[PDB]
Amino acid sequence: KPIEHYLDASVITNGLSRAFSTGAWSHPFRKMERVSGVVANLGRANPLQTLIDLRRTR
RNA sequence: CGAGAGGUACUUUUCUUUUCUUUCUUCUUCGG
Repeated sequence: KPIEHYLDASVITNGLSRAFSTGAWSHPFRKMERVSGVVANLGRANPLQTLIDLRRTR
């Protein structure tokens, strides 16, 4: 059996896409209870909103 | 059809005369 059969390559991509879509990021001092409010959508009404959206600290 | 996000939305809402004192150092009252 080759080495490219047991290593699932999609289990990282399907986890990262779900974490980027749902916003539920991993807790720094836990395993379950994923926090919400890490990623956000950009506003495209004026270039000032997307400038202050890249300049936030929560 | 349910969840997650951001947004509109409580604005002053109770301060009282605004004329308040600095021209000061001024007889204690009764009877022996």
